[PDB]
Amino acid sequence: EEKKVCQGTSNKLTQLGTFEDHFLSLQRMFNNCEVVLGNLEITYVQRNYDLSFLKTIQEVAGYVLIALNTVERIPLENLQIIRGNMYYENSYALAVLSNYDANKTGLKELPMRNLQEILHGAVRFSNNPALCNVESIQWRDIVSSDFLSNMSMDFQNHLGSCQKCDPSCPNGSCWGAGEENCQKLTKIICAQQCSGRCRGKSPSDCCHNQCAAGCTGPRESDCLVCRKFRDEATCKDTCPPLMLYNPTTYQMDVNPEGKYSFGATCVKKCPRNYVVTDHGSCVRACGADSYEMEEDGVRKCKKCEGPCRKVCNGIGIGEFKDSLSINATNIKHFKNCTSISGDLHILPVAFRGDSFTHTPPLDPQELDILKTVKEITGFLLIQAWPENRTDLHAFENLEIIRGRTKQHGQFSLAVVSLNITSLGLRSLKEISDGDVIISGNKNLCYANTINWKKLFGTSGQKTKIISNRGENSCKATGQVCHALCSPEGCWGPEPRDCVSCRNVSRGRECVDKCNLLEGEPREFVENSECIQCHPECLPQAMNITCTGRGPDNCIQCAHYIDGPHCVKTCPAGVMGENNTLVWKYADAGHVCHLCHPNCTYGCTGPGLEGCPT
Amino acid sequence: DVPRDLEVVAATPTSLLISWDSGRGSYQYYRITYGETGGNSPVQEFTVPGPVHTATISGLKPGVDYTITVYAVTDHKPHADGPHTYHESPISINYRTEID
Ligand SMILES: *[C@@H]1O[C@H](CO[C@@H]2O[C@@H](C)[C@@H](O)[C@@H](O)[C@@H]2O)[C@@H](O[C@@H]2O[C@H](CO)[C@@H](O[C@@H]3O[C@H](CO[C@H]4O[C@H](CO)[C@@H](O)[C@H](O)[C@@H]4O)[C@@H](O)[C@H](O[C@H]4O[C@H](CO)[C@@H](O)[C@H](O)[C@@H]4O)[C@@H]3O)[C@H](O)[C@H]2NC(C)=O)[C@H](O)[C@H]1NC(C)=O
Ligand SMILES: *[C@@H]1O[C@H](CO[C@@H]2O[C@@H](C)[C@@H](O)[C@@H](O)[C@@H]2O)[C@@H](O[C@@H]2O[C@H](CO)[C@@H](O[C@@H]3O[C@H](CO[C@H]4O[C@H](CO)[C@@H](O)[C@H](O)[C@@H]4O)[C@@H](O)[C@H](O[C@H]4O[C@H](CO)[C@@H](O)[C@H](O)[C@@H]4O)[C@@H]3O)[C@H](O)[C@H]2NC(C)=O)[C@H](O)[C@H]1NC(C)=O
Ligand SMILES: *[C@@H]1O[C@H](CO)[C@@H](O[C@@H]2O[C@H](CO)[C@@H](O[C@@H]3O[C@H](CO)[C@@H](O)[C@H](O)[C@@H]3O)[C@H](O)[C@H]2NC(C)=O)[C@H](O)[C@H]1NC(C)=O
Ligand SMILES: *[C@@H]1O[C@H](CO)[C@@H](O[C@@H]2O[C@H](CO)[C@@H](O)[C@H](O)[C@H]2NC(C)=O)[C@H](O)[C@H]1NC(C)=O
Ligand SMILES: *[C@@H]1O[C@H](CO)[C@@H](O)[C@H](O)[C@H]1NC(C)=O
Ligand SMILES: *[C@@H]1O[C@H](CO)[C@@H](O)[C@H](O)[C@H]1NC(C)=O
Repeated sequence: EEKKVCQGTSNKLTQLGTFEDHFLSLQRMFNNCEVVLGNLEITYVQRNYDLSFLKTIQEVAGYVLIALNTVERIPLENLQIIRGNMYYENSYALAVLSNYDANKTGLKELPMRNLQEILHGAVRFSNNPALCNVESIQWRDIVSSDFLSNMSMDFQNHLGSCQKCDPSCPNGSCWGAGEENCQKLTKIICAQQCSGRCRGKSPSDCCHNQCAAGCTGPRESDCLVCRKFRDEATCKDTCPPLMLYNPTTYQMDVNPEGKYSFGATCVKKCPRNYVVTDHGSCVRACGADSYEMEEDGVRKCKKCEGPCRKVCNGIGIGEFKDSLSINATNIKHFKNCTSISGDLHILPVAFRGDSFTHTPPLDPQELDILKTVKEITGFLLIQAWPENRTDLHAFENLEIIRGRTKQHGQFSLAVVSLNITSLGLRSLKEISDGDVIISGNKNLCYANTINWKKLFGTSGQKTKIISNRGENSCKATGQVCHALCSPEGCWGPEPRDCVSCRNVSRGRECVDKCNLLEGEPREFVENSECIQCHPECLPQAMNITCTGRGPDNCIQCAHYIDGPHCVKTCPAGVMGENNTLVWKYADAGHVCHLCHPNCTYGCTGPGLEGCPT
Repeated sequence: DVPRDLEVVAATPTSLLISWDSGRGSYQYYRITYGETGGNSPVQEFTVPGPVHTATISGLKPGVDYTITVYAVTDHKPHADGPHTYHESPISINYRTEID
């Protein structure tokens, strides 16, 4: 059956407004909810507030937190499972804490008579002076053995005005008064023969591996709850794959019966406002290592190129208002920042420290934070640099300087009075606006080689490169451009320091050749770039190894041949057309061939022979 | 806005009744930590609701020097999507448990 869903919350112990607002928002979120995709957090609920709406809840994907409540009763009567996909305080799937007041009254009853399963995580019970019956509970039937060591159970009252468990309860374990509140056991009472859950002690009374909490029968269609996924009326280990193996083309085709995973549910399409992930799941929003893109009308998550784009403020604007430089205190805020909205100042006051503003000296190791910066909206002004660093190392990934705002309203790039030997600006591709000043850098040797008119966006942009190391002494001491650089100049001596190469390149480096016939990792040429061959291409003597990327572009396979592909191993267990697995074996010539159709688990050779039997 | 007057008000060889004043301030809750002043093993902790200013620390070892800290905690937002206000104001005492 398809259930009513809700997001859940992640407020931990945070209060939202007054006790009334907090309640109203708790109610708005969980009212009529059957399955919580996130966490169920019930906090700050005052005496006499009605929590009857909680009766509808039956599944919680994350954790359950019940803290600082004053209500006598929390009717979570139908909660069957807590999946523990997320923990509270690094270890708990269930945490019931400090549910009392000044008089030592509070939560008396938490009748969780249907809670039979806690897939992951431990249970914490702390400081609930009014709580009844829960101390009787046998958590060994509820919680996975891996977590019994991490349990945190503290129970205490006076007599706490508690009713005893019904005589009919096993080992006297109950959730409250009455026989309906007895602990139903489905793990500890099982036969030794049983894999997981059971509906009784007998071998007949045994649940399908795919069941969670309990079952009504022994099929994967008879589970109370699905241990992993529910595809319509059945519990399955995974959803029908989105892609399937086509034995004819050897190509992975889109599965017409393919299903996306939404929570612990298998869906043909993600619900409205949900994003598709790189693993078949429906998600509310993309991760930290990924951005969203509405490719083919469907919103999708794509792992972002390098570090994910973070546009953040320059010196003098946001947090950085009234700050004179990138300094010991502020440098932390520049963390994974890729774009700077405004200017960047690196002045002597940073390295020396400032009494008046309580800024200690900057530790030169901290400058490595700036390696993520690829774009500067304003200008870059460097009047101080650690004397032991030969380069502007921190700015090695800086691609563009915009010059929207300029130093003294003129310069977009100001590099002044430093011990640097080279401008380590190998990524600098554009100076959109503003002038460029490079002066007083006594040891600076390469500035003069660059074709600044290439970098410059407009004409009118000028350079003031003077008072550096003598251009003759640079030449005289070999401090010139690598022979592989184009006449377009360099940022330093290394072949990675060129503006452009005269021939080929491997990565950021200008090279004399690509590994076409001789190299360590074999390569092909695309747009004067040495691109590696797939690892499955067998290197060739006196001939090219590959004609492009992938295992479909090898001259010869290194391990196995699966039609047009070179494979490290033959396809085994990949899903094919009409819900039947593809299993292949390798012959004497290393060629992958389909297993006999009766080899539902895989084979070592042809026919029923290489198949036990 | 600074709690004050953390004090042991009643004690047995293994239990302490601690008390403090919240003052001109309101906290959502209090984080109580305790451990041997030593102490090698990490501190034990529990949370006490904002409206309560008394606590029982149980299961202590007699004759041991303990450090007891109370962090008065501010943990609110005006709305689910609002700015988080989170602050901790600690008070602490040292107390030695009595011989059995
Ligand atoms: C807690 O949830 C209760 C369940 O509601 C569902 O879940 C929530 C989360 C929402 O998604 C909701 O839309 C779901 O239905 C909830 O009870 C429900 O309350 C709604 C209104 O809030 C009721 O629907 C509206 O009322 C009538 C329906 O007529 C009959 O309702 C019941 C029978 O089911 C009986 O009371 C009578 O026979 C009524 O005749 C409609 O007239 C109305 O339509 C529209 O009215 C105008 C039209 O211009 C506009 O304001 C809107 O467009 C309205 O849509 C609504 O359909 C719903 O019947 C009721 N559910 C049930 C099963 O009874 C409860 O209110 C929630 N708690 C709180 C405090 O909100
Ligand atoms: C892409 O460009 C690379 C650089 O291009 C060269 O330099 C620019 C400025 C132009 O002059 C351009 O025309 C040049 O080709 C290129 O690398 C170069 O490739 C050649 C040929 O393979 C290399 O020459 C051979 O090596 C040495 C050269 O002696 C010195 O040369 C310079 C001096 O500054 C320095 O690199 C070293 O000090 C060297 O020691 C010779 O010993 C050698 O012998 C030949 O001798 C005779 C010919 O008279 C015959 O027996 C054979 O032909 C021998 O092979 C060659 O002359 C050159 O060194 C190399 N330069 C560098 C810096 O790598 C690369 O091949 C191009 N790649 C592609 C994919 O096109
Ligand atoms: C080093 O970087 C820090 C930023 O992390 C700079 O500290 C900030 O300095 C300014 C003054 O220089 C402070 O602003 C002042 O704030 C009060 C109100 O709080 C206001 O009335 C004043 O007119 C003034 O604007 C700011 O609060 C301060 N603190 C922080 C944490 O940002 C520091 O100045 C930098 N030093 C150098 C030499 O670069
Ligand atoms: C900044 O750095 C990275 C992105 O470049 C992110 O955090 C990293 O990845 C995981 C978190 O998902 C953790 O291992 C660490 O927090 C980070 N690891 C490393 C090696 O840096 C995240 O976007 C940012 N993290 C912080 C702490 O600022
Ligand atoms: C400064 O200048 C040169 C640069 O080649 C070199 O000796 C070193 O990097 C620096 N020396 C000191 C003492 O800072
Ligand atoms: C450069 O900076 C300091 C100089 O005191 C020191 O750590 C070392 O000599 C250098 N190397 C690194 C990695 O910082």
